[PDB]
Amino acid sequence: QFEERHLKFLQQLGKGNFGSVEMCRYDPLQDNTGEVVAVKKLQHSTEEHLRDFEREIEILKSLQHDNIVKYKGVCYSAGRRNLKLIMEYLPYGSLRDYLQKHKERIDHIKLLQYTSQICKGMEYLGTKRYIHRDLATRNILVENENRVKIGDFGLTKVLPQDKEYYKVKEPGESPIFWYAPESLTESKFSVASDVWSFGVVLYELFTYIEKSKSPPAEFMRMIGNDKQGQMIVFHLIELLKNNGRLPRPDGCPDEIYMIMTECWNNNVNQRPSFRDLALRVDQIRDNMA
Ligand SMILES: N#CC[C@H](C1CCCC1)n1cc(-c2ncnc3[nH]ccc23)cn1
Repeated sequence: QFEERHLKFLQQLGKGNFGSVEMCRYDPLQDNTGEVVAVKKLQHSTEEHLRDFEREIEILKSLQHDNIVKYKGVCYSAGRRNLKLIMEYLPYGSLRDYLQKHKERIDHIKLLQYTSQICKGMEYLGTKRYIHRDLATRNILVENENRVKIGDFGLTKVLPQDKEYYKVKEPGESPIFWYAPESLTESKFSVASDVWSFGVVLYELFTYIEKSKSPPAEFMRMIGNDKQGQMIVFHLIELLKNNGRLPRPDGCPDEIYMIMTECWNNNVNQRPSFRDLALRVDQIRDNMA
């Protein structure tokens, strides 16, 4: 639907490093009335990355939910080379940056509003048997002060019809400090490992993204900052096997930390569902108000 010649570059919005997202104006009438949109492209367009990007595009196109960023279309030059994904532009950036910038004015009730929206978006993914695999506040976007959306799906996979997990190992750096133990040890991804990562998201929110309190900083402190390369993963695995966990964030109530620790269960089958997480968050939020 979109022609590359009418996309005017304005700035880069994010880089995630087989791809990037740009802010552009789509101005087909060339009179500066077109709308500002978000444009995702590959940073190094190998055939493998292009096949993955096509699947990512189909996944996002199949999703319609208030808390999932909106698909708008695709753009390609040449024949079908230079594939680009066109999405709605969300003006407040990632939740990670937004939260950090406004920490003094965002209270716990608001954090739980965001939490509940994230759980509803994730439950919807689950109804389609999609596994996000990269849940983190850097992959959540803020549309306005009352609404966030899951904002990136570059690692999302569809479960096989006959299995409840998807086994995949990418080359290179993986966000290991958000990974469930079974993703670290067996490369198994499932709704339940998304629930583990959601617990880490909840942790991030209640730390208000304070620098020294990030999951990597906390876990590296727990394993020893001396550790390097491949040993980091090994020690993380052992740390999690021994029920080492991220600490309760400053100011976080016990009942919210308990949601985190229940998501961080070593037993995959005992982690809560996204519907129950949303139910519990909404009950705490009602109580607080
Ligand atoms: N979410 C998320 C992270 C994602 C980066 C991670 C991988 C490529 C870019 N990203 C998307 C954006 C963005 N910003 C503003 N409006 C948008 N709409 C669709 C994506 C998007 C900024 N960074």
